[PDB]
Amino acid sequence: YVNDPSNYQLLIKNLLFSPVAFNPEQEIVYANHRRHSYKTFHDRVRQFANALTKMGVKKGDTVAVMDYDSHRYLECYFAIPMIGAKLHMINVRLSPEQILYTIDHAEDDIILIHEEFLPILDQIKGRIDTVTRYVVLRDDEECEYERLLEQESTEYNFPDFDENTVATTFYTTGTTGFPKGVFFTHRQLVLHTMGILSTIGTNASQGRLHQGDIYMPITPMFHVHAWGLPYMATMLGVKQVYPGKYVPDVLLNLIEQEKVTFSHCVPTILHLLLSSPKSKAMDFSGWKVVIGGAALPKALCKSALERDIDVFAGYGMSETGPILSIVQLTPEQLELDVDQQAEYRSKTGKKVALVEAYIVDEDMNKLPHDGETAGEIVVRAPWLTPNYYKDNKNSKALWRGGYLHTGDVAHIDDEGFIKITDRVKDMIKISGEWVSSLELEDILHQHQSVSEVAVIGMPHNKWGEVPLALVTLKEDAQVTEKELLGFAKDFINKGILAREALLLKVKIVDEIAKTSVGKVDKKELRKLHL
Amino acid sequence: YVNDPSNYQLLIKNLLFSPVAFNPEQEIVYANHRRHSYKTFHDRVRQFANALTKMGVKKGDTVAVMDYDSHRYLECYFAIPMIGAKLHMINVRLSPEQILYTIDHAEDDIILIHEEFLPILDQIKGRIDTVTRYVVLRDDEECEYERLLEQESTEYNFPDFDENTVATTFYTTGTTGFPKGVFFTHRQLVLHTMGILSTIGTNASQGRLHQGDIYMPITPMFHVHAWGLPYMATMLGVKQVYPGKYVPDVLLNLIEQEKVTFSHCVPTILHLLLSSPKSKAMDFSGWKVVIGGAALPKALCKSALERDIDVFAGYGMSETGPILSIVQLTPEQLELDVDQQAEYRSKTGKKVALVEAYIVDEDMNKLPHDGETAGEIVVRAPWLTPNYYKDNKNSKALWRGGYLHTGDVAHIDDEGFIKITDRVKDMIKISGEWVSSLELEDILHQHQSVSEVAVIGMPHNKWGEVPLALVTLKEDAQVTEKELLGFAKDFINKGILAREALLLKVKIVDEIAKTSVGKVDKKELRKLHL
Amino acid sequence: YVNDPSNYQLLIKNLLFSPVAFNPEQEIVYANHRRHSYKTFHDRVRQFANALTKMGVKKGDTVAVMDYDSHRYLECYFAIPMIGAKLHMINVRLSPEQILYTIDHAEDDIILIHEEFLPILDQIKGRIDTVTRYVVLRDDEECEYERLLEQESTEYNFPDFDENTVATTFYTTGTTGFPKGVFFTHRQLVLHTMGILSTIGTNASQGRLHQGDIYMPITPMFHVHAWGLPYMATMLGVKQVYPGKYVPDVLLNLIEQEKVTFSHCVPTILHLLLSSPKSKAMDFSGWKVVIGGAALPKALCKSALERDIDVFAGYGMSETGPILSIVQLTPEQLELDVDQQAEYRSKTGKKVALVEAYIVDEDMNKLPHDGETAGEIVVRAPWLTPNYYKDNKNSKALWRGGYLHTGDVAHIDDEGFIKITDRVKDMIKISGEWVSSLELEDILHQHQSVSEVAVIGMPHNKWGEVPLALVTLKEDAQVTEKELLGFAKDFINKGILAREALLLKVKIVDEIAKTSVGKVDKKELRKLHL
Ligand SMILES: CCCCCCCCCC(=O)OP(=O)(O)OC[C@H]1O[C@@H](n2cnc3c(N)ncnc32)[C@H](O)[C@@H]1O
Ligand SMILES: CCCCCCCCCC(=O)OP(=O)(O)OC[C@H]1O[C@@H](n2cnc3c(N)ncnc32)[C@H](O)[C@@H]1O
Ligand SMILES: [C][C][C][C][C][C][C][C][C]/C([O])=O/P([O])(=O)O[C][C]1O[C](N2[C]=NC3=C2N=[C]N=C3[N])[C]([O])[C]1[O]
Ligand SMILES: [Mg+2]
Ligand SMILES: [Mg+2]
Ligand SMILES: [Mg+2]
Repeated sequence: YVNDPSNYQLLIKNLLFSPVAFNPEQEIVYANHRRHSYKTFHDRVRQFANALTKMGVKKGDTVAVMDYDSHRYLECYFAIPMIGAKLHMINVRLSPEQILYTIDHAEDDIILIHEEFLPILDQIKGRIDTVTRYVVLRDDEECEYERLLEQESTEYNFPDFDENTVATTFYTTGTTGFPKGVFFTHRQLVLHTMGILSTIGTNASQGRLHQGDIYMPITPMFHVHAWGLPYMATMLGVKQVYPGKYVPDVLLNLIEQEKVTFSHCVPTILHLLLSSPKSKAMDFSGWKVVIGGAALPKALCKSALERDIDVFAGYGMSETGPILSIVQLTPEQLELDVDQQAEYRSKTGKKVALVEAYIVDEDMNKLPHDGETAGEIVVRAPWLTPNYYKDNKNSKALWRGGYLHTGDVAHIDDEGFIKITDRVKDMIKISGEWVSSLELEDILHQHQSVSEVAVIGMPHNKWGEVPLALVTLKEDAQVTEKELLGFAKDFINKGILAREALLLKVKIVDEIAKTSVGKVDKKELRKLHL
Repeated sequence: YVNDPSNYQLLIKNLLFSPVAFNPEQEIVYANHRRHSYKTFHDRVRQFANALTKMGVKKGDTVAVMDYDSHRYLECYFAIPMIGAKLHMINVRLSPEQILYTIDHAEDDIILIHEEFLPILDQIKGRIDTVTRYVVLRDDEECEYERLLEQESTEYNFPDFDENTVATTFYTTGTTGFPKGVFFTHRQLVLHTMGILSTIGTNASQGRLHQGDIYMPITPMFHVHAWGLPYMATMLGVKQVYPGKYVPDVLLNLIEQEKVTFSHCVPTILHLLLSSPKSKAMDFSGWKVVIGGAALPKALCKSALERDIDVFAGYGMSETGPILSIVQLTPEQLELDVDQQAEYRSKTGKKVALVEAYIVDEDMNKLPHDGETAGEIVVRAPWLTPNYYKDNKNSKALWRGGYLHTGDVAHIDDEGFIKITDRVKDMIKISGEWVSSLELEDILHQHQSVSEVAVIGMPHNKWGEVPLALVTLKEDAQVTEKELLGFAKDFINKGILAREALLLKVKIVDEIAKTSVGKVDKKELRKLHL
Repeated sequence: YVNDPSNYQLLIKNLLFSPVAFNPEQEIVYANHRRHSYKTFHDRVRQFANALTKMGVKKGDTVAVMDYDSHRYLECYFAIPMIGAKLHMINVRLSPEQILYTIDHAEDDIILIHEEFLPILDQIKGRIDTVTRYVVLRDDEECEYERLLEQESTEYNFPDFDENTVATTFYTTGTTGFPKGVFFTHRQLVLHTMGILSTIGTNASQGRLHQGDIYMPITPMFHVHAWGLPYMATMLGVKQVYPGKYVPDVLLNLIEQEKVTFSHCVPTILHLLLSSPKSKAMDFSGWKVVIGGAALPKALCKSALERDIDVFAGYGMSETGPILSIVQLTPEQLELDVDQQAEYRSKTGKKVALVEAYIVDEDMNKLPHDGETAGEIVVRAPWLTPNYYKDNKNSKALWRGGYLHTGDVAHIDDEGFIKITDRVKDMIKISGEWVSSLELEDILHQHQSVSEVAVIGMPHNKWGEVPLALVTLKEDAQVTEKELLGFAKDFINKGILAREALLLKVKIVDEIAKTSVGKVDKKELRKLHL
């Protein structure tokens, strides 16, 4: 590489060795297994770089990781990109066939796999044929990664290369039939860290990530760089606690004993943490959690606020860095009551620094920013994937019209708060009046004996589409279609006709098909009804 | 320009239209003359862009500004770069000959000059011959800039171009004989804003610039983008107060009545503000000021702290963005007494995010980071000027060894605090024991009747250099050389011989030569002694 | 495209419109469904080109075909490449998951699928998301392809483009875990036709494909361009008979009534044809069949020769055009008895024109051409795939050492006859004496009650590998391990020890795992034993 010293390159090694703050005695904690200082963390990063160089990993190679949230994962976030290699984060929650597909598609040279994921590997090990070495990670002294690090020196000269070198890659499930690989460069990750650290932390009092915080991720580190927050916490030089495999009791004990103040997780994990018996006696006053990946229920947000938790929502996807918007409350909004604060904190959020967010129709006409007009979110940001890896048509559809298409339908109010209604694929085309399936699912989710609602929508001769609803019920507490229709009626707002009782046609279904991740697979549900 | 939508360009228009926060009703205040909202600010930026397009200003053209800190200056920080033109900030405090040299060297097409600077223009107007139009700025309704803006619409489509397009340029005096022009691109300014906003604001409690702050610059806006802070305040959407021509009473009244919480100025301006009679009855508890451009005296810092001012130091130069290091205090350091806090806050500061700072010798050997070992600061950062404009040899000397040479001699302690001792050109070469002139000047500055000290140093046969000192005295309170030598003796530490009484050879001088900026011109002083 | 008229491009349109011979009244026969002349064939090719242009198919697009051997398939061999599009031949015998993987990987825009394959499509239709239109092919008047052709004119101006434009693509199963896509350009297909037509046809009397022949493929047209023979037959302007879905009675009736003289099929199809009851009364004197895809048994060749069939073997793979070698007999060899002629005709064959064939070791040392020294066949030819589509490491392994690695172990005698022993992956590493698994399988296949033999080989402490054998037996005619060992003993030649009775360790297995194609999947068999 022709390195011009005056031509600065935005590299992850600048995130590590030129941080906002660096305390060499600040601790990196891996649950109850390991503790070491930031100086030891840098030494281990250099040792891992030396080991990767010894293992034959060159610039441009792909190193795959199948591990829980640990210090090893963080050492992989830095070391693997910082030597010019591509870090492939494998979603361990995918099916073994999907994991095999991602491994073959990315063509990983080295796989760092935790010993608990060995049963997954054994199902697909014979069909990989592209990985030259497997390193088995363990939470004890017999870890192969630790032994590899021990043989290496703590000195390494990390190279200078183009900031557009691909640093991380991972595959999102979506609805494409096969996982789609998105990739991010060193420049994109550095800009993501800078922009979000300029967005949060510069807030007045609420929702700050600052140098005095103690960081504990509860979002898997294979899930879009764990929302890019491990890089941010390292850049701030804060104390980082890594819980490993998620157990609610272990998570709560780590929060209590390590004085964790900043965390991030999906709403289900927050619900599990708040519903745990031992969380009742815990002090949550100093704990801040940001909820992303799914819509934060207002009831869950209110319950968290009643525990003095600074809970606020965020939004992003695998293609977008991920962070696109974070809920930031003005001091006037912080003076509101608990219900209004829960309403504001459950929003999709205001767009973060350097992000252009618009809601558009099918023709990309940039719908007006009212609190009721819903359209597809299209974004421009410094940390968007340019395309899907080794894909053309899906890549073209992703960036149609010069904007990245999120596939999410939302309305943005006058003050800039986004509120996601549902997905684009879930739109119910009742003539010209498109309605969201999620609002009807939420309406039906308040029934006396309802368990799960999944509104599909199937073609209709007159209205084009009518919202067919699937409802699962409590055991032995059977509810008929007519009772559900009566309950759904008389609610606020409706489509085209009265309260849509003639179109809802609810059907009781034994089970709802779900993807490997856990979201409802409406594509499979359409097979059973149309 | 071939604009690839997925290839994001770091542009100032993204700073303006994609901020961290944007309150359309937030006010931009120009002292007691004008107030308007952020929406009006954006409308005026677009109107100014339209006017510049009408005036024939194309991409690559240079527009010069000779104005005080005003809303017009901010509208120039955005509009002029955001249309692809180069913003030339003219140092109005330079001599008219130097200003003429800078205007001719930069080849400005349009000059926006305040009516108070017209006497300066009239001395050099006949020798410019390169400016096609002069726009006279006034603080009333007869301002030509306001009339030009009034004729234009509030709609403009700002172009997309390479992020490496030069956005701002200005000339530093230095010691080169002629002013040297440094320039910064859109990418460099955006990265400066992002990095410093990640550095300050993410601090725990002390020295924060956050979205709830009220911003008032007391650093001239032609001085290295006013330290880049107007961009940062606009990016945060905070209330901005612009004082115009600096008057201590006006500044204090603006601080009191506009509830200013964040400011920045040179130490002399802070001393003037604290020494003003009306500052005694003012409440300074909520006011944060960062002191740059010169070393902050410990006594001044202590006096500011005794007024409950969150005062801390920063460091930079025209070539470096400018911000390279800012004093950030850990919570342990905030618990110290007033004297220790003043000692820590008066440091040069810890290097800011994405900045590599090293102290090196004449051979660039990266001296160890002890609290006593002094060397020249060499820096790498995303916001450094690549060279001097239309210069080769000085540009080569600036980036010698692959690092930007600051010309400042400093020691960096173990925890990362930089402490500038003096300039490289001011080094006294007493054999192998180089000593700083500023420490001797400070020692002699505590005399009973001393007024100003300027240690030069002239060649010596035995020791190579010996610290010749020039001392100015109080009127009619004459002090001889021997008395000054006796006072300077018996102080802590010395060079090569006892207390350097045989080498100091103090001489009483009527006046000390100073540059147009106001700093001591030791080059002229050398003419009178060697 | 910058078409220089003097710079001739080797295009398939030159194969069609500049043939060796062109009789406009020569017939193209699709079994008992359709008959039309060569003039009608050209008109239908131009109509199909017009329809594809109307359907939005541009140069570089991929059109997939799921059809039996028909006139429609041939019209696809010409029309789709001749307009600059890529013809994707889908192996309809693969599993639906593999077919879906190939469709997604190739990113087909249009799929021409026979109505009999609609059940396969319905299993994977929801997960394709990349195909814009499906054309359903039928053997009657309601065929969508025929209706599309009827709407178009018979005039088309086929473009001139680079001869290196990719014309055809298809996916081979192999042992890579996922199907690997190979592709061939217009130049490669034209050169394949020219070279093989120079190889066969220029033979003196035996094994000729000449202008007086009548052609009927019994090799699927998705299997490596049906061995490139449809192009050759079209280039010769011979009468072509296409049987559609393979039925032995239909095939024999077509051979008898259409006077078919040249055919090609796998050995299993030839065995089925010869074992059919109605083949006994048929006259096979004028019928020539070339057997490829698998080793031709000597017994089957002798049985075919006893029916006066000019049967000879050929060799190739999906990566190599496919044709690499064809059995061509000298007039002296044609005078030999039936047994010697069967021995010669069952060979892998002599390398065809413009093909470099070598047998090499693991270090690529070009083993000598003796009739006993076995090594891996590595080839250079004008019609080899340069790499696997969207693959790097498998592509690198394919062309390791500057030669295409066939993966087949063979010995080449002094006169140039190749004889494949087994695959490279099937090599038994008994110390330095590697032995072929297929020879042991053939030895054990002569047992009194044996049905299927699959020698795997599992690691051994002393000899590295020992030939573990799996044997399936006739129903209720159980045979023990010791009896099989006794039968296998006393045969000609052996490895390292006596007759390898101490290492064979035969095990009786209920069933042998097989791939979707039908070959033995020794990778799955290794899972059950090591
Ligand atoms: C938020 C933090 C703001 C602090 C940045 C201040 C930048 C000031 C740039 C400036 O004055 O530039 P010039 O080229 O005119 O002068 C550069 C020289 O000024 C001296 N300097 C600057 N800051 C200093 C501190 N904090 N202490 C001691 N000396 C300082 C240096 O000689 C520099 O080379
Ligand atoms: C006019 C002459 C026509 C003969 C060409 C036949 C080409 C068949 C291509 C094929 O079957 O390809 P695949 O990738 O599916 O399989 C390739 C592997 O098949 C085995 N093979 C092919 N021909 C063989 C003969 N004649 N004898 C023994 N084995 C054969 C090889 O393992 C090959 O790698
Ligand atoms: C700090 C801040 C943080 C936040 C961020 C988060 C991110 C996440 C990502 C994910 O999850 O991804 P994927 O897997 O691809 O997915 C995507 C999707 O999801 C959803 N979401 C998200 N987020 C949210 C949602 N919803 C609602 N709400 C919210 N917040 C959508 O659909 C997308 O697309
Ligand atoms: Mg996604
Ligand atoms: Mg300077
Ligand atoms: Mg093959």
